[PDB]
Amino acid sequence: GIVEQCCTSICSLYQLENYCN
Amino acid sequence: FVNQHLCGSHLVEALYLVCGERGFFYTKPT
Repeated sequence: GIVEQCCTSICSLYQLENYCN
Repeated sequence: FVNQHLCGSHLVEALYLVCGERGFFYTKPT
Protein backbone atom coordinates (compact mmCIF):
# COMPACT_ATOMS: atom_id res chain seq x y z
CA GLY A 1 0.00 0.00 0.00
CA ILE A 2 2.53 2.68 -0.89
CA VAL A 3 -0.51 4.68 -2.05
CA GLU A 4 -1.91 5.53 1.40
CA GLN A 5 1.52 4.73 2.87
CA CYS A 6 3.33 7.26 0.66
CA CYS A 7 0.35 9.51 -0.11
CA THR A 8 -1.26 9.48 3.35
CA SER A 9 2.18 9.05 4.97
CA ILE A 10 5.71 8.32 3.67
CA CYS A 11 7.63 5.26 2.46
CA SER A 12 11.24 4.31 1.68
CA LEU A 13 12.38 3.09 -1.74
CA TYR A 14 13.26 -0.09 0.14
CA GLN A 15 9.53 -0.41 0.73
CA LEU A 16 9.01 0.63 -2.89
CA GLU A 17 11.24 -2.22 -4.07
CA ASN A 18 8.73 -4.52 -2.34
CA TYR A 19 6.24 -3.51 -5.06
CA CYS A 20 8.54 -4.71 -7.87
CA ASN A 21 7.30 -7.53 -10.12
CA PHE B 1 17.20 8.41 -0.97
CA VAL B 2 14.85 8.42 2.04
CA ASN B 3 11.19 8.51 3.03
CA GLN B 4 9.16 10.50 0.45
CA HIS B 5 5.45 11.37 0.26
CA LEU B 6 4.11 9.86 -2.99
CA CYS B 7 0.63 9.24 -4.45
CA GLY B 8 0.28 8.76 -8.22
CA SER B 9 3.02 9.55 -10.78
CA HIS B 10 5.55 10.08 -7.99
CA LEU B 11 4.49 6.61 -6.72
CA VAL B 12 4.73 4.77 -9.98
CA GLU B 13 7.70 6.98 -10.71
CA ALA B 14 9.07 6.10 -7.28
CA LEU B 15 8.43 2.39 -7.84
CA TYR B 16 9.65 2.69 -11.43
CA LEU B 17 12.79 4.21 -9.89
CA VAL B 18 13.12 1.63 -7.11
CA CYS B 19 12.26 -1.34 -9.34
CA GLY B 20 14.17 0.20 -12.26
CA GLU B 21 13.51 -1.73 -15.49
CA ARG B 22 11.94 -4.52 -13.40
CA GLY B 23 8.89 -2.26 -13.04
CA PHE B 24 6.10 -2.94 -10.51
CA PHE B 25 2.34 -3.54 -10.22
CA TYR B 26 1.39 -0.61 -7.97
CA THR B 27 -1.97 -1.39 -6.31
CA LYS B 28 -4.75 1.13 -5.58
CA PRO B 29 -8.17 1.52 -3.96
CA THR B 30 -10.61 0.65 -6.77
